[PDB]
Amino acid sequence: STAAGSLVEDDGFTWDNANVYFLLTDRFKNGNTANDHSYGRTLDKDGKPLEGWDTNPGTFHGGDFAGVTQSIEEGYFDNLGVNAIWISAPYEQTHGYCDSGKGFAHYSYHGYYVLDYTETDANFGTKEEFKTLVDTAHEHGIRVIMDIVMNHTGYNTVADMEQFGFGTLLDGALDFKYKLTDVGEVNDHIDYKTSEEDWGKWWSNDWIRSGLPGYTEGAGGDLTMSLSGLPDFRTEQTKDVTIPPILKTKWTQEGTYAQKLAKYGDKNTVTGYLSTWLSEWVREYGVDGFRCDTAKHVDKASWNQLKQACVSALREWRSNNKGKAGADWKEDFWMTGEHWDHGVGYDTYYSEGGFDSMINFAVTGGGALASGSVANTYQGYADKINTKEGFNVLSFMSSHDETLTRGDENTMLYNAAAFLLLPGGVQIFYGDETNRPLYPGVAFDGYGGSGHALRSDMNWNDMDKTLLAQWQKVGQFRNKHVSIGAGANVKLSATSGVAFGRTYDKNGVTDQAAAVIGCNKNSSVTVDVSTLWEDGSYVINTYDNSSSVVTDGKVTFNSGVNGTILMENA
Repeated sequence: STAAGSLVEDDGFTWDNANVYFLLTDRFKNGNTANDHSYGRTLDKDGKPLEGWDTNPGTFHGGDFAGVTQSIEEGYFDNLGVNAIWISAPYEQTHGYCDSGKGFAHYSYHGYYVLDYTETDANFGTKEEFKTLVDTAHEHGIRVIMDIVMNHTGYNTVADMEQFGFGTLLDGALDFKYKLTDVGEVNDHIDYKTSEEDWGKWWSNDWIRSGLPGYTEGAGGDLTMSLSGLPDFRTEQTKDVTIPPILKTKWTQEGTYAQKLAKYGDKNTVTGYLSTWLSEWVREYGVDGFRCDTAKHVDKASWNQLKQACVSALREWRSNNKGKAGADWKEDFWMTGEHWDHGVGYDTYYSEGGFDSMINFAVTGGGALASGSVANTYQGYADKINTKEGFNVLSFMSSHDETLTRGDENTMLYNAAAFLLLPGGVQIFYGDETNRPLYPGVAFDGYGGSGHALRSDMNWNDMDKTLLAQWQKVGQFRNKHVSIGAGANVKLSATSGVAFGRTYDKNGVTDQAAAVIGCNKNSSVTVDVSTLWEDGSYVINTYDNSSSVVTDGKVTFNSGVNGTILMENA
């Protein structure tokens, strides 16, 4: 089998050691200022950008594939040792905005609110720039995790419902398109009820379960609930359907309609289409994996097909593009589910769902990383995850929905080490490396809320170079050492703080690595690594490239300014 996380790829990547830079594309660099224009988003009635457009915390600041590309070209990620980029979904989002309720326009900047799995969002860019991006990413060896949604559609928005004539826009809806702030009224202009035919032009009842007229809601919680009021794809359903009415409309405003049908055909299951269209991105550009949003909320059987489709598609793409960047990769199409508050433990997502990975919430807020506990946290995870194939997690301590962890320089320094050293994958949410603050503005909204507090603009002006160094040094260390995610934890004895080792021995991966966290500064740590390393082994403390041979099991590194020691085998 080639199930994602069952070999090490030629370049040393494995989904067991995923270091996933989750970036909201809008919030990274606006690398092409023309994109801000796309679909008339940020502009007024004259086509001039609205005054606050780049500051309003839910408008598109304009971050784009090109500026992500520039970030890659700059090697920002490469300095962090990131090996997967989880972009906000690249397919064409909902053009307009929904009411954030915190008063500002929530423009879909985050890339969940799908409009068309076949097209790119012109604010992120063309397919060519996307092709360029994924080629750039694959050129850098960064896996593009596409952050797809198969659960739910985007919300309907004025700009779409204008452009595609679906649903009902009431009078003055359009003017809201020209507003950044005090836009909670916006939905009062969108009529979710009066006609099944206007909404009939949106997806279809055979495609959506929702409160929309027709569109019958799903039976109950989890696999059939409209999470956050997002309309939910009837991926449960084996019924054959057409292309959705909105996409009859869209593709006929364009010309490609007839080409597409000749590619998809008129009849499939919703899963089979969504398989088809989503796996087309895999079929066309070779996207490496999906973070499945809300995996808890649609049928694991339907999630099962999708992987096999995207498995099938990536095989095709890898057949077409032979010698393209990433045509030769071998791990099957990796799929991770955001089961909310998932711990560590083998469950049917890895079997019914065919998921390779689940997002592990137990690390949120660093509570598991407190020096009074983190010793055992690394044991509890490595035993569970790194012993069961097809079993993995993606640990995170900040996210677009949960928390954004801030405190004393030492706590950021400390949690930076204590966090990224976790077994399994880790999610570097953007700007944690930089001390990116919460946005000055409407009060905090994490813990599974809209997380706008967490999604402030990337503070490129003010990068906390010292904290950056920490996340760079630790992140590069993690990236090089697959055992950090994939290896069995051995607890180690140290003079101060906490220490551990890890071994990994599968698929020839044959890797082992250690660390010490929070050791008292500028001082000889004397940590017993005898369980990893025989006493002639050299650690290199990759925090500063200092070297200290083991002695009677101990190594005697200077703990340096931040008391963090990143102890690879030389």
